[PDB]
Amino acid sequence: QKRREREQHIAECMAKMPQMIVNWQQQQRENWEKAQADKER
Amino acid sequence: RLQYLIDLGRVDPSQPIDLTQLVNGRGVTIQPLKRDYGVQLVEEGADTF
Amino acid sequence: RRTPPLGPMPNSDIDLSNLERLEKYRSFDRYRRRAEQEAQAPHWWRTYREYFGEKTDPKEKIDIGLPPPKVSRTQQLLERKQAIQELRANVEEERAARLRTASVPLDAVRAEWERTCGPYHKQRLAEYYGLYRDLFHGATFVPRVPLHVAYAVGEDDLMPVYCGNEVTPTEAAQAPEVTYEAEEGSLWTLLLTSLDGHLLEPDAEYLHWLLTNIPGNRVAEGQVTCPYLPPFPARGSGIHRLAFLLFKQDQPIDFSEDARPSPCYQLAQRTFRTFDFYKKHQETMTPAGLSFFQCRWDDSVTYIFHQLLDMREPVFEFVRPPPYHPKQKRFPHRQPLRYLDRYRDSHEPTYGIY
Amino acid sequence: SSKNLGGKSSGRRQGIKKMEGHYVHAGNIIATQRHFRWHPGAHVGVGKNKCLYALEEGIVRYTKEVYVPHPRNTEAVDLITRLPKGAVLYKTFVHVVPAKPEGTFKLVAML
Amino acid sequence: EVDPVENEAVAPEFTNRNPRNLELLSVARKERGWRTVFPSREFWHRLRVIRTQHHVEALVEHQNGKVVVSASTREWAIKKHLYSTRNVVACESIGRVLAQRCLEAGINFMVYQPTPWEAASDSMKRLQSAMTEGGVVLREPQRIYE
Amino acid sequence: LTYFSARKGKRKTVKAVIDRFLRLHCGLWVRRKAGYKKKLWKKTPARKKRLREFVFCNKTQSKLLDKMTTSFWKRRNWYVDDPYQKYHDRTNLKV
Amino acid sequence: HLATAEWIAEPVRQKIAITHKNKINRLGELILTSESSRYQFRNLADCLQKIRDMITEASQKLHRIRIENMNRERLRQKRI
Amino acid sequence: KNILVRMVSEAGTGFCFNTKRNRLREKLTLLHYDPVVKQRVLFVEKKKIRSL
RNA sequence: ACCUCGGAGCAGAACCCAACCUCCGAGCAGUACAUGCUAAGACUUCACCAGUCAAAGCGAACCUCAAUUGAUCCA
Ligand SMILES: [Mg+2]
Ligand SMILES: [Mg+2]
Ligand SMILES: [Mg+2]
Ligand SMILES: [Mg+2]
Repeated sequence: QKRREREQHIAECMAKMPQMIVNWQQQQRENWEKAQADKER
Repeated sequence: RLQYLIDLGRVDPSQPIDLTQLVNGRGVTIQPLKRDYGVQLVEEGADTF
Repeated sequence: RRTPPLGPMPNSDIDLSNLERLEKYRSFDRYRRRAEQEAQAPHWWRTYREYFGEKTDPKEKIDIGLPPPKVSRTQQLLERKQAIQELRANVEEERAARLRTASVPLDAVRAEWERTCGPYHKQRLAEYYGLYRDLFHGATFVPRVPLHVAYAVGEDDLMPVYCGNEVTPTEAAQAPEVTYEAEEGSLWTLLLTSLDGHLLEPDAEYLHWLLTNIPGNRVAEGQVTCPYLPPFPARGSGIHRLAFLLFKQDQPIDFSEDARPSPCYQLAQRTFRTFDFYKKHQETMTPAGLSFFQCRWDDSVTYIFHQLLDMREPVFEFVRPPPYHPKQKRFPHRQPLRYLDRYRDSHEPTYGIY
Repeated sequence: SSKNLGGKSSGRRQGIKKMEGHYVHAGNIIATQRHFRWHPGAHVGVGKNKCLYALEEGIVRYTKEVYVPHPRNTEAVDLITRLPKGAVLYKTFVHVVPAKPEGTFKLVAML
Repeated sequence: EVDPVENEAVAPEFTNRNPRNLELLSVARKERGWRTVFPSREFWHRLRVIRTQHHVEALVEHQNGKVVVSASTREWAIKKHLYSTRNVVACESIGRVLAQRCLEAGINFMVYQPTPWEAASDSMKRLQSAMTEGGVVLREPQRIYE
Repeated sequence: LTYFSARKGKRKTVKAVIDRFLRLHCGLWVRRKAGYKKKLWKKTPARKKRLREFVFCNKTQSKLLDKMTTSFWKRRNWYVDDPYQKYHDRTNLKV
Repeated sequence: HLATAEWIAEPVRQKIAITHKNKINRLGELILTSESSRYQFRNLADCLQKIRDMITEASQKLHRIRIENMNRERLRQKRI
Repeated sequence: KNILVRMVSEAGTGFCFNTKRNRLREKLTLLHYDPVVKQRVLFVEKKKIRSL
C-alpha cells in the first residue's frame, strides 16, 4: 500500500508536470521582458 | 566436498543425510556459539557431482 | 651555461629597431597563413612532423605512365579569355551573379574535368588509398584514359565504379560493362584485383579478372584468361579495396604462364601480385587507366563462400588489447573495493576448501 | 617587530612527471603547471588546473611548434594582431606517440 | 581423417591494409589534444577553404596532410561557367562540384572548422548548404572506444 | 590498550576501532573518508564522490588496527548476504 | 538443424533463419554458445534461454550505414 | 548576504538539493534533474538553512 | 609581536629548502542548476588525514577564480 501510494503520487505529479514546465518557462521569459524594460529605462 | 566424503565413505548415501551424519563424517564443523545456524549447500563442483 | 643555436632562429630576420615603423599583421587570417607556411618549413629542432609524419624515401617516385598530351598554351588561353569576355558581355549573367541566382552545369563541368585535370586528381586519390604503395611498390603513373565501368543491376540500373565508392557484391556479382575512348589498332589489357581480402597471405592479393588483348572500345571479344569472380570480403574483416587496371598494349603478348583455367575457383590459383606481373611484362604494356572501389561483406558474399568456392565462411572480429591494470599491491593504500574487483578473475562466489 | 606575515606556504611539487622517451599509459599525468609552460599536443589532454595527461598509451615527445590561438581567445588574438609581420610565435608542446595499434582482426568462427 | 581443403588455410589474424579500414569502422584513433591552439586536429577528414584575391579553392584533406580531393576556380572547368571567380555563386559552384567529387570518391563525412567571420559570411553558409544538399555530412561520427 | 585485563587476564579490543573499521579476512582494513558528510554545499561533485568512496589503509595502519583488535575480529565469518564476501579474499596477488 | 526442427512452427522457423542466418552453419544447423560462467549448468541454461527468446521473438553505426546507403542511392540514380 | 536554501522537487519524489541565493531575491524556482523520475523537473524552494 | 591558507624573492635551470627574513594578499564574489551518475589511469605540499586531474561508459546538450578554509564525537 505504501509503495503504490508513493507511485500514484509521483504519477499524478508527472501527469500534471508539462503544464507547469510551460507556464514556469513563460514566467521566466516574462521576467526577461521586465528586466529588459527596466534596463531600457 | 560432499562427493569427496561420499567416495571416501565417511558419509553413507544409502541413509538420509543431516547435520549429525555430516558432523560424524567430519565434513563440516559447526560452532553454534559463534552464531552458526547450520550448513549451506553451495554450488561448487556441480559439474562432476 | 648556453649553447648556440644550430641554425637561424625563427624571429631573427625581423629588424628589432623600427618595430613601430614595420608593417604589421592586423589580420588573424594573415598570421594563420604565415604560421602555416612556417609550420610547413623544414626546421632543425624537433617537430610533430618528425615524430608523427610519414617518412617516404626521397626516391622521386618513377613515372611508369604514358607521356602527357601536348597542348598549345597560347591559343588555349586565347580561347579561354574570349569565352570569358563573351560570358561577361552576356548581361543576364551579371544580373544573376549580383542577385545570387546563377548556377553551373555539373555534367559538362565533370565531363571536361576528366578531359583536362581528372587524371592528376585520380592519381592523387589512388595515392591516398595506397595502391601505388601496395599494387605498384611506389612507382606512380597518371591514369590518362577515362575508364568508365558500371555494373548492370535490375533492368534499368547500373553501378559506376568511380574511384573508391562502396559497391556491394550483390551489385558486383556479375560482369561489369566497360568503356574507354580508343582508336582502332591499339591493344589493351583489363585487370581486376582485390588487394585486401587474402585470407592467408598478408602480402598477396586475389585476381578477379584478367581480360587480355582487347582490340579497342569493344570489350567482349578479348581473351578471357580468368573468369570474373565477384569480391568476397569476410565478415567483420573491414572494408577492402578492389582495383581495375587498364593497360595500353602496343604489340600482342602471349599470356600462357598467367592464364587461369576454365572456371578457376581456387584461391591458391587466384593468388596474384601486380608487382611481379608488370615486372614480367614491363617492356610490353604501360598503365593508362585506373578505377577502384570499396566493398563490405554481404549475403552474396556468404553465397560465394558456400556454394561457389566450396568453403566454410570465415568470421573475423575486431578485438581490443586487454587493459593495463598495474601490478597488484598487498596494501592498496587509498584505493577501493573496485581495485579488488579490477584484479578479480571470476564474478561468481568461490569457497576454497569448504 | 617584523610586520611581514604569511609567505609560509610549501612547495607545490609541480613540474615534469614524465620526461622524453618514458613509456606512458593512458591517463598518466605528464606535467603539472601553474601557468601554460608546456602546451598539449597530440594525444595529450589538459585538465582544468592546466595539468597535462596522456590520452593514449605511448612515448612522450617534447617538440616546438608554431602557436595559432583560437580566434575567440581575445587577449591571445590581440597579441597576434599586434605582432609585426614576418614573425611567428613558438611554444613547447607535449605529444604521446601511440605504441600499440587500436586492435586486430582475428578468426573466431568457421561458419 | 577428413582431408582438409587446401583453400581452407586461413590465417588466424587478418591483415587489412586499407588506410580507410579502421576509419570507416570508426575504431581508428582521432588525434585528440591541441586544446590550446587552433584548429582542432581531432578528425579524420577536413574541408579547408582558401578564398584568395582571385580564386576560391577547397580541399578535402586527411589528418596526415594528404590532400584527398581538391576543387578550385583556378580550373578551366569552373572558369567556363562562372561570371567571376570570387562570388558566393563561385563558392556554391565549388561546393557543388566538391560535394559530387566526395560522393564520387567515397568521403561521406568530414570536419569543417571555420573561424567566426568565415562561418558568418554568406559565402560559407551557401557553401555548407550546397555540400549538405550534395550529400556529404559535415560532422564526423564519434569513435568507438569500446 | 589493555594487554592483561583485571578480571580475565586477557587482551582487550578497542571498540572505537571496531565502530570505525571493517577487517576483511585477507588482512585489509576498509574505512570511510573523513568529512564525507560535512559541508557538501562547499564540496565539488568529484570531491563528493572521492569522499563517498570506501578506501583501504596502510600496512602501518593495518598492523596498528590488528594490534588493537583481538583475534575474535580476525576470524572467518560466513554471513548470509555480506556485500564483502568477494573482498574477503585476494586473487592473482604475486608477492 | 533449424530446418528439420519439427518442434518449431514453419513461419517462426523461417523468421529465425532470416534473422539469425549469421549463426547458421553451412550444414543448416543453428549454433549457440555460452561462456558467461564456470558452471556448464548455467551455460546450458543460458543457451536454452537464448533458444526460448529466439522462439518467442519470432512468434512476436546504424546511422553511418544509413547515410552511406543514401549516398550509394544518390550515386545509383543514373539510369540507362 | 547570501543564504543556503533547500529546494524540494515538485514530482513528489522527495528529492531535494541545496543552492545559494541572495537574501533580497524572491522565492526560487528552478529546473533541476530529478534522478528518481530520470527527468529534469521543477524544484521550488522549501527551506532556508544557514546564512552565507 | 605572531600562530591557519596562497603568490613573489631568498631558492637564476627537475623537485624540495629556514629565519621574530624581504614584499603582497586570503577567511569571498559572480555564473549555472546534468554544479547528474559512474569509472581505467595517475598526481600529491616530503608521513597519515586531507587534497588534485581525468579517458571511456549511462544519461543530457548539440563553471570563472589563487588562497577564499575546520577532523572525530555529539546535536
Ligand atoms: Mg614561499
Ligand atoms: Mg615551508
Ligand atoms: Mg605523498
Ligand atoms: Mg566522458
